[PDB]
Amino acid sequence: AEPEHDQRKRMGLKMLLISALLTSLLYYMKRHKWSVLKSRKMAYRPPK
Amino acid sequence: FDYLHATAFQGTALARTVEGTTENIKHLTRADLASYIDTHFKAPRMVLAAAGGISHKELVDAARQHFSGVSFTYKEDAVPILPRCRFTGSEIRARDDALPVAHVALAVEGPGWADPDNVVLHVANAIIGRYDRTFGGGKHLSSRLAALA
Ligand SMILES: CCCCCCCCO[C@@H]1O[C@H](CO)[C@@H](O)[C@H](O)[C@H]1O
Repeated sequence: AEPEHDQRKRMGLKMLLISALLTSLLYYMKRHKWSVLKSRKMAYRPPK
Repeated sequence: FDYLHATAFQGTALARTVEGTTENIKHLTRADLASYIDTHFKAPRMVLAAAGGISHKELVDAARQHFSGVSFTYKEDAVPILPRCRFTGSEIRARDDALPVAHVALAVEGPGWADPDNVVLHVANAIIGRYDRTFGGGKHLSSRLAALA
């Protein structure tokens, strides 16, 4: 009912590893850029 | 430019305005001004310079006579070295949409007097140069940026 079976799972393996590795890398890169806005500090200094 | 330093060298000595704070000027005491002159206005750190129709020798004489500093210890004769200033890639945005025009300044850390590269850097700065509303040159100025401008 499904000859692929074996290959389908070998792929699923490769998928998890790359998926693991990649989600990580990109999570950093996303935080990296955003830091500029995350750390950002603002103050309201109306004139007197 | 103050704001530029203020953030470019943030956290250090260079990040301060020359005029100083408001609280300082409101409270600075006779003592401090005195102590400032005392600690900083010292012979080894001064330089009497002059140019025009004058005799180097006569000048040096007048000096020996009125610039009569007395140095006993090594302290007095030493020229202090200042604690380094850290450059920080950052920004400071002071917004007020009510002002007529906007001012923007962008910079990278420079080498400092000593380095020979300063020459090249000035040559570089000449290629880009500067411009402003009243230059007659106009669309023909050699500075690419001035043209586009
Ligand atoms: C974002 C996740 C991407 C996962 C990419 C995995 C690529 C699948 O890799 C596949 O593996 C099979 C068996 O090893 C081979 O027979 C296929 O030719 C190969 O393309």
